[PDB]
Amino acid sequence: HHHLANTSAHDFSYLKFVYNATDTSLEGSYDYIVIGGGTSGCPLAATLSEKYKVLLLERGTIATEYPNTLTADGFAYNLQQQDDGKTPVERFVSEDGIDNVRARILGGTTIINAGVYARANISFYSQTGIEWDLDLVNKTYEWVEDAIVVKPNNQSWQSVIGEGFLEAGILPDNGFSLDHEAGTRLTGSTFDNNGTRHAADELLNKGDPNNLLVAVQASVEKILFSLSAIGVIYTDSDGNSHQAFVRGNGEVIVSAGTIGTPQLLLLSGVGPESYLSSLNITVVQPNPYVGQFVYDNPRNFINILPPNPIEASVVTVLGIRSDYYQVSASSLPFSTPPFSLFPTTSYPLPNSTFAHIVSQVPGPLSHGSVTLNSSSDVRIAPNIKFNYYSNSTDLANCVSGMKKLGDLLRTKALEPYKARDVLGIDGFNYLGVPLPDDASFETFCLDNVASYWHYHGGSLVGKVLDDSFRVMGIKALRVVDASTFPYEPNSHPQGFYLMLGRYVGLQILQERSI
Ligand SMILES: Cc1cc2nc3c(=O)[nH]c(=O)nc-3n(C[C@H](O)[C@H](O)[C@H](O)COP(=O)(O)OP(=O)(O)OC[C@H]3O[C@@H](n4cnc5c(N)ncnc54)[C@H](O)[C@@H]3O)c2cc1C
Ligand SMILES: *[C@@H]1O[C@H](CO)[C@@H](O)[C@H](O)[C@H]1NC(C)=O
Ligand SMILES: *[C@@H]1O[C@H](CO)[C@@H](O)[C@H](O)[C@H]1NC(C)=O
Ligand SMILES: *[C@@H]1O[C@H](CO)[C@@H](O)[C@H](O)[C@H]1NC(C)=O
Ligand SMILES: *[C@@H]1O[C@H](CO)[C@@H](O)[C@H](O)[C@H]1NC(C)=O
Ligand SMILES: *[C@@H]1O[C@H](CO)[C@@H](O)[C@H](O)[C@H]1NC(C)=O
Ligand SMILES: *[C@@H]1O[C@H](CO)[C@@H](O)[C@H](O)[C@H]1NC(C)=O
Ligand SMILES: C[C@H]1OCc2cc(C=O)ccc2O1
Repeated sequence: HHHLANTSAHDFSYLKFVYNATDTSLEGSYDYIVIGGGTSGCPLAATLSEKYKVLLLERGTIATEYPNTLTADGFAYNLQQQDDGKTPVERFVSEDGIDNVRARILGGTTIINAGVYARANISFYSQTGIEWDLDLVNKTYEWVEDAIVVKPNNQSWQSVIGEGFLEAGILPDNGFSLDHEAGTRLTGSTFDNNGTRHAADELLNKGDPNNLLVAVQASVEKILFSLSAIGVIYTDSDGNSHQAFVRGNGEVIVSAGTIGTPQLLLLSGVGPESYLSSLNITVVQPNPYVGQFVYDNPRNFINILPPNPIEASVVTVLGIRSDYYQVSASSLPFSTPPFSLFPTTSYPLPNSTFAHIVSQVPGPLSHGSVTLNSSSDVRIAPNIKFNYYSNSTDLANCVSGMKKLGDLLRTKALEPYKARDVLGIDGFNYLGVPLPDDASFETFCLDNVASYWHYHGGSLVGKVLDDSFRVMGIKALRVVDASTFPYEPNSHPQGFYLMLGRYVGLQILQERSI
């Protein structure tokens, strides 16, 4: 861990090659166009820019416009803030009725997220069947980690929860480790030890400033085709249209996220033939899987209200089993809810410091889809449905996770945070529904599910893409973001998708060097 980032201010040096999409002089030909300045898209664009002329198009603005994105303390503020169409948090509600958010900002979800950093479970690579260059994967993790990842300092709540996971039998003790492994560990964070957020936008500082151009408030509406992708149409904040193209052996990559990538493919006539024909969208490339296999790992939780104040913390201490991944954060109270922290706006608000104690279902096996709400306007959010707990294996895994949270609440570690010194976990004061017979745990899992925010899928490798992230049947078109896999790489996937953007950039540059 010689290589990890130090405490430092958020590096906005890259703003020297960031322009308003209102600038028509950005229109023209590039070697690469990357759609979406987010978790995968920023490192992808930085990496291609080492050798080639790159245009990165981001629909949001720069994070300096929203300073509460740049500190650990600001996390809740960005979710509390009303969505006016400009804000870094975009609010949505799945058709399941569960409140959710996605990013709208240069840096993508790494600018608004909970900062937890992990590398992929090392069994993930073989599970995919992709011929990964594993040495290069690890060099690329170090490239990300040297820029924006730290070893967290001690936080009293994270240390309580770590002792509790160990006492609850989530073994072994892995100490400090970036790796997704069974047991309890301190992992990395993209918040530094002064609370400064570091993010994917900082990876643009690794780009060649003579080769990389970024347009912000660039809403990419259509991929243009020859069958080859040739370019994009994008609109600016004033509503005017702009075109950009790729040249020679160049490519368009879609990095618009689980929601934005399938949406743009569909709008561009890449998607299921009967569905697109039903909307009178001319089919450029029939593929029955665009917007299919869309996943949201369940979050289930209790909230305890200790009788004495607890210090607020960012999540750094993870409890990992194959069937559930658990963490806890401690928070100040609030009178405005952070949107999607609880599954609906109609949720009791805490009046005192509280601990959010959570469990994540792996996979999940339940899936849904993304469909268009507008056949024309990319600023109109698509419909999304996850079908939480439609697969009974997911419900069984939540039962196991909820019993383990019961074990955690029974530990000597957590005993001092009880309101009453009674033998039972009814000694805790709860915000919302306390833990409750498999049927009671089943009801609790179904009724109180929230989003883990780790949604993925909709443009899967093996369905829409080949093992090189190419859209099947289309030249010069790739997708690189969380739309690409039907299972998590680990409990906290930002690390994997930061790595993936640069990795695929390197694979593109290698493919082309021959
Ligand atoms: C609140 C929250 C907390 C999280 N906490 C953690 C955590 O602590 N650790 C962790 O590992 N994971 C966390 N995650 C998940 C993780 O951050 C995401 O899964 C990951 O960042 C997704 O990366 P992506 O590149 O697929 O998407 P994004 O990073 O969202 O990138 C997509 C980008 O495309 C842009 N865009 C979309 N459509 C268009 C268009 N048509 N034209 C132009 N631009 C477009 C978007 O504005 C966005 O910037 C969290 C998620 C959320 C929402
Ligand atoms: C782009 O320019 C317009 C005026 O033409 C302005 O309203 C908008 O804020 C600018 N956006 C950014 C990201 O600078
Ligand atoms: C990659 O690094 C991981 C730890 O994250 C290590 O377990 C593994 O052996 C490394 N693999 C290779 C190919 O070096
Ligand atoms: C598609 O267009 C045809 C006209 O060619 C029309 O009959 C039909 O209603 C249209 N469907 C939609 C959904 O626009
Ligand atoms: C590691 O990933 C594999 C999937 O290939 C999965 O079977 C296993 O449950 C994971 N291990 C942990 C501890 O999450
Ligand atoms: C579009 O979204 C609205 C508002 O959420 C929804 O209720 C409506 O049914 C959707 N329309 C289509 C065509 O999906
Ligand atoms: C759950 O998913 C698994 C594997 O994807 C599959 O075996 C089974 O068909 C699914 N069960 C349900 C209820 O859909
Ligand atoms: C487990 C974790 O999930 C996120 C989270 C956010 C807040 C707001 O600060 C507070 C607590 C919290 O707990």
